[PDB]
Amino acid sequence: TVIVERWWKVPLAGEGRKPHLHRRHRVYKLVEDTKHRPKDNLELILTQSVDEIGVRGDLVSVKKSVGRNKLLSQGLAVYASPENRKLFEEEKSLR
Amino acid sequence: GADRMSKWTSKRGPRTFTKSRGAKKTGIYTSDRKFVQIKEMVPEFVVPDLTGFKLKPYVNYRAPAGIDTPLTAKALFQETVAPAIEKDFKEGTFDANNLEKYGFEPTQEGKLFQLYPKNFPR
Amino acid sequence: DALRLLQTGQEKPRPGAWRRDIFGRIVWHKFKQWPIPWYLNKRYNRRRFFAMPYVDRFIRLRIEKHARIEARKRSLQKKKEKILHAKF
Amino acid sequence: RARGNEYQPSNIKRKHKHGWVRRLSTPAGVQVILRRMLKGRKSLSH
Amino acid sequence: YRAPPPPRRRPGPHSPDPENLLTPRWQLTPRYVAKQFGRHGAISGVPPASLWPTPEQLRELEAEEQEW
Amino acid sequence: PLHRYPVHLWQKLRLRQGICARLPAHFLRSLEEERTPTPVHYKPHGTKFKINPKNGQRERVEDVPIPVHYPPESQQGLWGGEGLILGYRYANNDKLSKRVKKVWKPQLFTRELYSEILDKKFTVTVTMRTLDLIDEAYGFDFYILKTPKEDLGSKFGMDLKRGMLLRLARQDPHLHPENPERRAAIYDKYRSFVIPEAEAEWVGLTLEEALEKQRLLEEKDPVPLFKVYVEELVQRLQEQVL
RNA sequence: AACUAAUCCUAGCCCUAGCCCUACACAAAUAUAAUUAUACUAUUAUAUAAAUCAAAACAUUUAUCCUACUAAAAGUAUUGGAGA
Ligand SMILES: [Mg+2]
Ligand SMILES: [Mg+2]
Repeated sequence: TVIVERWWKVPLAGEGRKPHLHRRHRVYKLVEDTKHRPKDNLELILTQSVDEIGVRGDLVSVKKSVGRNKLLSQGLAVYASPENRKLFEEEKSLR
Repeated sequence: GADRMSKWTSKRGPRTFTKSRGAKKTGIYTSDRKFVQIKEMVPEFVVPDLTGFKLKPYVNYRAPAGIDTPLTAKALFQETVAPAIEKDFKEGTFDANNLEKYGFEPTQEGKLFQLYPKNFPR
Repeated sequence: DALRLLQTGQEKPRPGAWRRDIFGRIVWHKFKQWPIPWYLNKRYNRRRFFAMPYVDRFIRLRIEKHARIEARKRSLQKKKEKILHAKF
Repeated sequence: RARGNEYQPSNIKRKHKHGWVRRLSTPAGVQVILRRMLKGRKSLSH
Repeated sequence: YRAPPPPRRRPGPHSPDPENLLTPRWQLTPRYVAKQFGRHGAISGVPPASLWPTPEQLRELEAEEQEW
Repeated sequence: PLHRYPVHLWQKLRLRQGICARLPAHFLRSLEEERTPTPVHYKPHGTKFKINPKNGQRERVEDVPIPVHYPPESQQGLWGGEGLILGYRYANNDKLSKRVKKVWKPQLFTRELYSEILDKKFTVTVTMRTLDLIDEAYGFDFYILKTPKEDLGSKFGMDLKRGMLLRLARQDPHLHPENPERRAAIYDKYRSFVIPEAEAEWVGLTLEEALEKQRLLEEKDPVPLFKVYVEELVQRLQEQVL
């Protein structure tokens, strides 16, 4: 997402009121474009055996592209939500 | 230089412009460019026999006019329908289902003269 | 009229409805007789019973114009009474 | 040549260029009618 | 003639109607309610306990004091 | 002359009279309340006070959101609160240069999304921000149900919400028929969002859609005055007999 | 010694106060070349207001226009080819 910032100051409006804007308050400068940020990883718990990643019940940190396109869409994995973690850990312990 | 205010009629304009003066259609045009009149579409005047009729256009000045009382739905119901229901109710032979016995019509379909939507002229 | 009320309860012989025209006004529309249902009639479908947003400005201008006429009328009546009371 | 005669009347042209159906065909033409109604014109269109 | 009665300010607490759309907003604030008690004492009917800060408000006051 | 009411209060006045008044109470509340959407295209101030560097004094600060344009195509997809930014820039990034028109456009993708409660796959135009919000909500169905209208920002999204809410409210067996065990698991997982069916019917409806719905409810053919008078006569006569 | 002329008072209007509205006007006709009793052939506003003008020219900029309670804090803090 593109994030912008005013060049010109906007005077304070008050507590319940809204500022009145002028045509000079429509000039912006770009502070950041989020698409260029370093990428993160996605946490998932495997539900079925898969090559080179794991077998079952093991949390895996994967690239967002792979996790959203292959594992979750095909049903091989589930979100590492607190509830999903709790169910899988109990099954592992009993096993 | 044209006149914007006068009415647009078929006497005006070129040959190919034509329109009606409000007379109702009495037939159909087919292909082959032939007009075919329909008999049922031509209005028929129902004229009564006036022999031996006592009423004339004017009335005598000595005839007393009456207090005006426009007819209402309540008045019609009491004069026509109320007496029959009252007698039957006393006898006990009355039910809501058989209102048609007293002249009620559930729907106007099938009638030649439908009261809504009206399907006949004056 | 009385007989129609008893049998159908309708106050008018001809069907109609309240609709908004393309100029932003509310008008009574009288129906016509047709051999086919409305959704198959291409000449009828070209007729529009709605107003687009550019009409909102004119709706306000009509309301204000009507307001000026009423104010002048009431003002004139009050002034005329002053003359009558003075005379009599 | 002598000028002053540019109006060569034709009813078909007149009704197509400035008529009722022509004015309603576009939103700009519909606003033409609204202005003349607010002014009170006796003649909305040709 | 006889002159009409002198103009007088209306006495007593004033409670504006909340539902009415044309009542001024400033008259509907808790500050305005507090003023009624200050001017007219107990006859206002304002629950006296309300004048002090509520526990949620108190935490905000203390938090700001430490900061500055 | 002057109007009796200020212009900005005209909308509220309309909802207070006519067939609009007959609408159910809480749906009128939804229209009335307006909540500001979560920031997307600007950074909010962390604090309420800041130290002005030049004079070294404490000053109040406020958050003023950027105006964003939402093309009507956005209502057919699920954009993650994004929109078009129409503005100006200074050439060469110095205030003394020319002022130039600028438009910043979101990057749009086509994706396929699956809903468990509805058991259907949709094809939708979407932004990368929307996908991340789905992950943080731990599923596509959670995203729709949790997010409020202003953040959701799509007419399609509000229609999806009505379907899910009505499906859960009625416990409709149409979900995975012949597998009652599987259906029970799905409905239980989303048990927190259940609301009464009556409320669910009017969720996401526009004012025009609401009015048409209300008109259909109360439309009725008139009653013949013949029956009405008969009831009065029988009622009177029966009491007289008593 | 009079011709052309001249004298006149009320039709209405203007600015405020008050108040939302519920006026949406027999029959018939009209979106077709409107005001033509019936099928042909479908129907649908708008991406940021600009410039003049002030700066004794002009290129960043220029109150209102582009509305959010009165009185004060105050033409103060702040912004500005730090200048209008
Ligand atoms: Mg000429
Ligand atoms: Mg100059």
